[PDB]
Amino acid sequence: TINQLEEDSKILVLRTKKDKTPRYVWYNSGGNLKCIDEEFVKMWENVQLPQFAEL
Amino acid sequence: NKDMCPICKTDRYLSPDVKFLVNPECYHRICESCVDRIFSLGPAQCPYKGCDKILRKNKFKTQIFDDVEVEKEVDIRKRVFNVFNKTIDDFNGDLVEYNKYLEEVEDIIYKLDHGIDVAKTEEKLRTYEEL
Amino acid sequence: LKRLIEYLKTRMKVLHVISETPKSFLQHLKQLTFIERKPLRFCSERLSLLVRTLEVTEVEDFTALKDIATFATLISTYEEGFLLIIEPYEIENAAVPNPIMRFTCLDASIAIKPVFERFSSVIITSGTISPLDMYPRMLNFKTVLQKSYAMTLAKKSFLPMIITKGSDQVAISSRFEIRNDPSIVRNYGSMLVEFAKITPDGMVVFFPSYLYMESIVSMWQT
Amino acid sequence: MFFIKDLSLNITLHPSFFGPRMKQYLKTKLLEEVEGSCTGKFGYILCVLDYDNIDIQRGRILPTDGSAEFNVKYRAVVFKPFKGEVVDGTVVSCSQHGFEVQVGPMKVFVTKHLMPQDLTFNAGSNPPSYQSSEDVITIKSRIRVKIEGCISQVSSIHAIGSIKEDYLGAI
Amino acid sequence: RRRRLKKVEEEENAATLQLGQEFQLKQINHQGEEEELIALNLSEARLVIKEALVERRRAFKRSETREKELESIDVLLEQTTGGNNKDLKNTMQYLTNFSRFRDQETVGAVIQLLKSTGLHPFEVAQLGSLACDTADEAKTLIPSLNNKISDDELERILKELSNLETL
Amino acid sequence: DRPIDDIVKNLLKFVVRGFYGGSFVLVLDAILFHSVLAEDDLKQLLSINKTELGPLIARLRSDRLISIHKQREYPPNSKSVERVYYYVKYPHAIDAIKWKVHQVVQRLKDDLDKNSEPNGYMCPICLTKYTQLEAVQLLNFDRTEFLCSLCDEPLVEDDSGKKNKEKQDKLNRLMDQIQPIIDS
Ligand SMILES: [Zn+2]
Ligand SMILES: [Zn+2]
Ligand SMILES: [Zn+2]
Repeated sequence: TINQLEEDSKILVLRTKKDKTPRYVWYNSGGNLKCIDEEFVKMWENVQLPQFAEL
Repeated sequence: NKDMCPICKTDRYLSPDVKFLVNPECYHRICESCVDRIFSLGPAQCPYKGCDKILRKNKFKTQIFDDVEVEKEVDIRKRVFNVFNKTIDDFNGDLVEYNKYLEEVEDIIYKLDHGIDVAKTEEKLRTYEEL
Repeated sequence: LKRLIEYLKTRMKVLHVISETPKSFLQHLKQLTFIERKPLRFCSERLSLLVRTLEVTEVEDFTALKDIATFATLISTYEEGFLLIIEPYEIENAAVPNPIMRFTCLDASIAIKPVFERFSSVIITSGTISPLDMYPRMLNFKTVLQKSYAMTLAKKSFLPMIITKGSDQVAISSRFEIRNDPSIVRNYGSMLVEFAKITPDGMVVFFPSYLYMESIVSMWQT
Repeated sequence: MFFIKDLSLNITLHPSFFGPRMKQYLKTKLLEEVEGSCTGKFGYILCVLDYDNIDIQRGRILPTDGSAEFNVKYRAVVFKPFKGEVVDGTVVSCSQHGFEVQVGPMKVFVTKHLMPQDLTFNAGSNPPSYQSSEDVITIKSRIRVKIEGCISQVSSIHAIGSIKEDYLGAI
Repeated sequence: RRRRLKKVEEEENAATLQLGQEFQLKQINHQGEEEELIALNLSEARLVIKEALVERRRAFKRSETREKELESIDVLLEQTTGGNNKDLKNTMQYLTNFSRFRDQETVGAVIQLLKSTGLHPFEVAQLGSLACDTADEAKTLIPSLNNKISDDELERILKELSNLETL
Repeated sequence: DRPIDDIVKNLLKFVVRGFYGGSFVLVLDAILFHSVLAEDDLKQLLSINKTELGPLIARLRSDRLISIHKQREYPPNSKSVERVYYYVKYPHAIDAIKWKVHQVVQRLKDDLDKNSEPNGYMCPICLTKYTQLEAVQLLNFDRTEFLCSLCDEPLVEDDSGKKNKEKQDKLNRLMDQIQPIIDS
């Protein structure tokens, strides 16, 4: 039930690294968690902000 | 979109460099960046999906009016009035024949606007401009 | 009509005020749209005939067409004594700009000119028309005789006075920029309170503008 | 594009040419490696104009070589290509990568991506050529090509041609 | 003189009239003064180089159809120019094949006809080189002509030059 | 509360749900629910470890989604430590998000422009790219093949232009996904 709600983007959960075991369930007040593809995720990480004062 | 360029997919908001470049052959919301991208190398087909009309970079221009149909009607009127330019002095004061001429030129402008009789009207305007 | 409305929308999009004659507007419209003055002079009549022949039951959607036809006929037939003003801001208090196109009549004698032509004898009369000679200069007509009467009174029935300062001799004025001055507003409030204390039946109070009234009454109640 | 320009060249004379008529050996030595020489700063130098007077000033002996260094100033006709210019020429070689067109003294290569798609390579033709529905691009054929990219080294200049624009191609 | 790096500049483009800092309109000659940049059309270049070659031939001595002209300029090159003449021979056959005007009179009167334009030397040299037949063709071939010459003046200049070209 | 605060909360929620993992989502939603948190606050609410929250705090500090306060107080047991307080600076965070998305779309547009350049070549033996300009200076005497400067190998064509439509479609698929962000 937790997994089918998580893939429905109804709840928020954290699972262990070794195995996908749900431990603590939160509420998903936001939208879909997989709205952004992986390529747009990784090219997001390639940019940076120069400094606090410039922008 | 009236604000956004579908070819390059850039908003006015975070990129205010886009411009209202349109083509007389096919009126498309395409920015100056996409025009200098595609047609600088050579003439190509219309980057809008579902259209494949050939078009040139030097024939591009900005749209004066917000309405596409009004813009193309005005452009067709410009393409007709250059050769169709008889005045009341050309008719020697004949008001009725001048009104008939105005009806005829408005009718052929309408026909070119809707393309209902584009071949015959195009041939007629070629034969008229050859004089 | 559609391309005329689109030309008006094109002219509407501007960042500053343009004061142009009807002739310049017509030349610009002709060189950019190929619309001549003579078809514009028949715009209202042709629109009315088309609406009649269409036999439309509803006419609520064509009121702006009436506005456009009125504008077209007015700016085509008249070129002298008229002026077209396009203001980027209708009101300066607005955050978003709201452009407005005003076609005003500079010459007041144009509308009254056929009246004096049609009728030989016209008796202009007001209780408070002064100076009398201003109007024959303003309105192009000739007066055989003009005179202003003063009433003959046994006793001075009305007592005008000009109040130039408040109770503390602070000068009072109703300039719109100084309408927020607490001294002038306090003087006006004290004057109005004393007059309301000393007037038996009623009082009528006149203000230069409605916004001046709104501000001064709001801060009076404050 | 052809131009007439005033140029200065530093010429080293070997001490064997320190004869009674050193100026004519110096002028000839100006001739053989300037006439037809390619310099990326000034284009392919074609011919040295105004031979009768050439600015040959006093030449400096190199302190360890012994050769005399003359900075000869001269006026010569050059041919410097540029991007965005339209030049006519004749095709001298063809391949599947494209064809090379000879313009003046210089060869410009037009790549396979810079012909219209109706043109395609036909290696079976003798000589191999580019064939279209309306025209062919063979060897020894006049063709109008616009240069859109050129690279110049210290002694070599190479350019990229294209005929995809309208009013270009074969003449 | 300043020692700035000044490494930022626009690319040399014939459309934007940028031909490099060593190809400006004003050129300093060897006698010192600024003088107008010399751009030759192909017929003009052929006449100038042929005049230089016959001048060198006369100096050496003292010290028309395309077929009969090619052999004459070839033997002139052989009797005038020494080694490394391959580029020069390619240039001479190029200028022979692409020769709009044959004699000096046509070329010089073309120059004084193009001097009435008052345009850039590069674009009028291109006009004397390229055999454009219609004004819009010359506009799209030479982008410098955009907003530079009137369409009717360009049309009459091109059809005049079509009348001027011989053989 | 304030609708504008709701909009900025939804914007930070959307950017952390899209461009960040689930632990980042939990951290930022904890800050957006409980406005100021310390290390023990987040650790107690999320059962997370100090090194586990390490990359999360480092990324939301470098990307300016979370600001840190170095205040130390004096608890009654006098065992005070210089605790850090995690919270959000809304205008700095939205300016950082704006700059990041604008640089993303500008870099993608510049990559599209570089892909608009022709294919060029690359020598597989030496694994060095060669543009079309430098290919002509390296063609053979036969005028048929382009040979490498070092390997002396016939150059093979790269894919600068074949993937140009692919990069444009990647930009299109980025644009509709980032559309709620630009609407916010
Ligand atoms: Zn675009
Ligand atoms: Zn189209
Ligand atoms: Zn290699």
